[PDB]
Amino acid sequence: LTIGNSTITTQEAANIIVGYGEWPSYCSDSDATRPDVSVNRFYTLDTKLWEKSSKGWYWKFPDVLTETGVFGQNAQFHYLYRSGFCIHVQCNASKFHQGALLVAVLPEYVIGTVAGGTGTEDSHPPYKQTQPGADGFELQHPYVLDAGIPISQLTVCPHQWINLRTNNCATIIVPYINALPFDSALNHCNFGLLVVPISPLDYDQGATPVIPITITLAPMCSEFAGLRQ
Amino acid sequence: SHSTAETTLDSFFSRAGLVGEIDLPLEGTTNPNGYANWDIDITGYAQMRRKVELFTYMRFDAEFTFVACTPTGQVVPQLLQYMFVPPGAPEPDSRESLAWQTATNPSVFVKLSDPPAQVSVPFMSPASAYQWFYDGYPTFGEHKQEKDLEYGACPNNMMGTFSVRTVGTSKSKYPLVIRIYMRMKHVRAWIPRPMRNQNYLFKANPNYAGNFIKPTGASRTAITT
Amino acid sequence: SHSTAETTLDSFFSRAGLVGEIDLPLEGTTNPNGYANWDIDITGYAQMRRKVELFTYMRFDAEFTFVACTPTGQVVPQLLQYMFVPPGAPEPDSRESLAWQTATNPSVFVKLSDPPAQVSVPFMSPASAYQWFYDGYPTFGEHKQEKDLEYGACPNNMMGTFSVRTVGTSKSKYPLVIRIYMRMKHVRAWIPRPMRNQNYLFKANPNYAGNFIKPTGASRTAITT
Amino acid sequence: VPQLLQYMFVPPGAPEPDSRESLAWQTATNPSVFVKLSDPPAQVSVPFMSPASAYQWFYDGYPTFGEHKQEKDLE
Amino acid sequence: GFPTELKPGTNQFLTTDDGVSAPILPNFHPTPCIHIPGEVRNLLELCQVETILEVNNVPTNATSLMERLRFPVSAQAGKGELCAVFRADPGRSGPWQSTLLGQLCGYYTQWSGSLEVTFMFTGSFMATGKMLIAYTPPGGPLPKDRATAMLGTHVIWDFGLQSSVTLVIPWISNTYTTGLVSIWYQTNYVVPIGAPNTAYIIALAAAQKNFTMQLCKDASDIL
Amino acid sequence: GFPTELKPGTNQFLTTDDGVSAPILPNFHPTPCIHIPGEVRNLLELCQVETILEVNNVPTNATSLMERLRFPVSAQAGKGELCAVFRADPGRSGPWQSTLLGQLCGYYTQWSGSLEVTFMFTGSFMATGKMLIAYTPPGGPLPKDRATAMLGTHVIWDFGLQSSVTLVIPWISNTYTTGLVSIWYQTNYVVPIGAPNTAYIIALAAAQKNFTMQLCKDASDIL
Amino acid sequence: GFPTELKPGTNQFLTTDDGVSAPILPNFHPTPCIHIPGEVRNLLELCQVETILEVNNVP
Repeated sequence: LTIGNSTITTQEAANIIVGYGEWPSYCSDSDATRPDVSVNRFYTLDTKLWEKSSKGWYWKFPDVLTETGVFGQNAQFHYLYRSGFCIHVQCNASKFHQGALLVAVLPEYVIGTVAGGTGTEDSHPPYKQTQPGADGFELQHPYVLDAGIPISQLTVCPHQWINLRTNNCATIIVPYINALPFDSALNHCNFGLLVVPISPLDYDQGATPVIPITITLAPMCSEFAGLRQ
Repeated sequence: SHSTAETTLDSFFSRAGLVGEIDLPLEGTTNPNGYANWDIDITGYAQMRRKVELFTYMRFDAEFTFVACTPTGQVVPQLLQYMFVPPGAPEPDSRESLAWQTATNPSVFVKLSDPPAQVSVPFMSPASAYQWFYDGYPTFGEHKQEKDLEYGACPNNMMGTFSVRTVGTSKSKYPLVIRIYMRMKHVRAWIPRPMRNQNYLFKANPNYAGNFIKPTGASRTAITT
Repeated sequence: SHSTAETTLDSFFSRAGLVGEIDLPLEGTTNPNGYANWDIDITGYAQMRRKVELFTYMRFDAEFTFVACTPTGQVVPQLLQYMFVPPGAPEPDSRESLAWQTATNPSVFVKLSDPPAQVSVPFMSPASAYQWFYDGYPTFGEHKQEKDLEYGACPNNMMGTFSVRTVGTSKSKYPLVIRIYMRMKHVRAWIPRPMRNQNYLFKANPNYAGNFIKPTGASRTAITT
Repeated sequence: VPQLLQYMFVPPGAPEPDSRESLAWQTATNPSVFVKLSDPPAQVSVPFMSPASAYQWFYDGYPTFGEHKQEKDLE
Repeated sequence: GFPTELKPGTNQFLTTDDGVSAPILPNFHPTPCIHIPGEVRNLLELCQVETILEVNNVPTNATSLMERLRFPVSAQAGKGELCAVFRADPGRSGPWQSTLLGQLCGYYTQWSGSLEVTFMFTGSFMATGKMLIAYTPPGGPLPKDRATAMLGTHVIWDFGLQSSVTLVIPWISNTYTTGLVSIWYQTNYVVPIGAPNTAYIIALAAAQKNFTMQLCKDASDIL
Repeated sequence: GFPTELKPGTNQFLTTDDGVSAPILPNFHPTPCIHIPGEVRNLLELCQVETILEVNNVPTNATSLMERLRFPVSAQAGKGELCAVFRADPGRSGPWQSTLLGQLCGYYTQWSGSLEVTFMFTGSFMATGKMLIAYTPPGGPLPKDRATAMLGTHVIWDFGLQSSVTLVIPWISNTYTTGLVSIWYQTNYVVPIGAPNTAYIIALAAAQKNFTMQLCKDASDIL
Repeated sequence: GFPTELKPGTNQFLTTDDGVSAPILPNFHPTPCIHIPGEVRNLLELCQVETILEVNNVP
């Protein structure tokens, strides 16, 4: 893609999947400024440690981007925000590497904490358990994903499978999907990113024990809108 | 059958299933004031909850019937009227509360010989679809310095409640048992969710037990069939 | 809902609200003669009065229902007939008065198993619109030298009254409770008046108390929100 | 007598109720009608829902669809 | 004589039922409705009429109930702040319920819309100055200072032009509870020698086309 | 006023009856349903979605529940037999009930159809070999040996071609209860020096057009 | 709401009555009847078939 000073090469001979094949539409109800010069540069999320004992990572959107990045600082001005997400997952392995990673996006993924004892009596999640920042937290038991959701039923939603054999990278376009076009920004959780490997990483001794996995995102439809309050 | 019209969604889902029995004995502690209020809870009964948990967002019309009888199955000549209180109007607290005077509800005069009346209410929820668990902050401000008890609370999501009471100044001399049958007519699927495999422990929270189980372990070995 | 037809004036105003209970006990002092007369008063009940006081002149049709039951909510096999006396005919005073013989009113033979009958009366008022307080002099002469008691009086504005009595020579052996539900169907606005803010003290006069109050004083200071 | 009665049919798929509080009484597929004994008995109709195309009370053959003929074939 | 089984809900009595029965007088007919000049077919036209609002509900004693209707402006204040208009909630108690629109919305549950507050200037003839109106988006708190109000959406109001005020939305987002509009003293009220140093201002509110209700329910708190 | 004798079944109450009554709110109308991008009109399209299957349900303790999702392949086995896929019965307990299709069919009684089981190869890059799939007709028992499986219907699967697998019926007759599909080790998994000797394989099943149910009945075993 | 006096014979039960009621399964439809070679529409054709007669019923 060549727009301005940006010059990158990607593979256009992959399986590009779009959710239900429908771009977001604009609302026309009555119930009630797009800078893309220094904001359109591609952002690379910090690399995760893909390792044999790695259990997976989860991220709440756009909760983790409310303040952390440039998206955070220019969302600190506008009360509302809505844009498309460019999923960018790539596999970098040699002829001696094995594995199979499953990546999916689940709208309205509810988080569940731990609650032991005979009597059901739960408290409210604290600040760090609700948003741990960029540090993240490794799933203790991904077989039901630390939330009572077993892996066997994650396929019911639009999904795709990652086989590192033929692809070198995968790009997924998920449109701005929501039940209410006018909704809160810092309150409602639109969706979350779950990366659950199926085949654990396998390699003989001598190779690099960690594979650098890259996550990149770009605003497909930058629209802050809203009003100053 | 041979025709595929019999095997459609209307006949698949059209089935009046029991939702609960209203206990109004001659004497008791639960409702000694001669009336009771029953909130409409779909998650209360397991099987209908398991049916509705396959989906999240949907659109249907509601029709209610009040089947009342004695524990012996006989009828008595007593005057009864079924009146629904809107959510906007507060629930009646005393026998002489002004909530009994809602003019918006028409009244029908019948006798127990007449089979139970049929009442229908449309989808009057303020939102476009049902949502029993609210993810997010109901407060629409920056207040996050105090104890946020609103997490999971929704003081706006009540659909109302029913008010069945003994009409008349004199106390009823007969014990009664009330049964209610529900079924969904117009079903549409908007946002699919995985159908629950692990049993729920509480109805107002998605919390689970610390000791998970396996759906089935009949297969001792993969070799044997 | 999505259609605007559900949110129209017909559904906004169509609501059968309680107007009063007719007390006809087995023994008592109010009506020991076995019958009673209830004048139709819209100003008697506060909420319907507060509803109708938004306007002055209007045009609607009236439909009446008589729901009768025992204080225990049971029915008894007793013969009852609902008969309305026109204003022209005088109200019956004795049990054997000739006012019971009005031929203009048809009769229907039913039993308590049949739900209560429905009776409708059109707008038969001599004037074109309702007027509960009469400003002016009913006398159409120059007489202003005596004590004019007619100020506010209107011997022509009665709309009639209902006559519910126990049919038969033998006295009824059961206590009864009667309830009546009212709602307006055809509403039109002709002369608007301000909607009342200060509570009335009497129903037949617009008089008020000498100690006026404030609708609300929650806001302690204008600065605080 | 003034007693409340309801006629409910259990499908073959659903098991027959064994106890007074069995969950088989909770079949949602069957609508309910509220009447009194003054009303004459209700009329209920069921179509031909048998898995086969026609009735067969005596079954000639082996229900087992295998080669097992070495044991006591009670089927 | 015709076959029919007793269907459920024949003798059922409904609170909201609308039925027709034979008139009590099949021979006496009501008089026809004659034409009268005063004529209204929908009360909604009366519903969106302009209404006055009583701001100074600070006093409560009977000895000061006379000046509730109007509020004064003082020249002693310099670069300060007169008053913050309360949140546009016709349901919540306060000055809103005293209004006809508030009494209207008191029988309903939900209400969503964008509100405009118009001010007409009633200073002295030789009085001059600039007064500034600014709106705050919902969610955000009250602006701390006049500079804080200025750094957001701002509208210039001149004393020679009365009705140029218009509703401009701050921003739209894609997702206390609601925001409020506030007024701040840009320039203190100044008059020369021989002119009075105080005046009175009148506040009025109206209803827009986008103001609607979906559900009706009978709920009166008073009395 | 019209002649009619009381026909049987007027006041009869039916469990499956579908009737309409007057709405409780004849004046409050529900809001219209607005357009949302996510849209499904029939849940059947979701019903024939692909589903993963959990084969290794051999363990039962909580200390080994993590590796249930995937199963390994070992090179130690030579010309042997990995596993026999269980009979395609969505109703019978086991791996079938864990599937979404099995949970779907758990509310029904009968099901007849022909099933295909697809496998995608996930060995090492330099790994080579031939793996063989064979189906057994119903009634006939499990094949005794790899030769016994070969003498029936047989399908050649190459590791370089992924989706060529298709459903071929063994034979049709004119008349245990149902047959099963089994996999046998034609060639042991071989890798050269420096490559790992183990790998993982994934099994997935889907629904065909000929999959239908005729009768609906409310029957839940859990809970 | 419509005038009708109770006519005789409404709730009457008849031995030979032929009526129709709502099906118990409004959503489960019976399978269509497939074509089979053996087909008879009237049993009368079977009724006038030839029959043997047993004369010697003396023993």
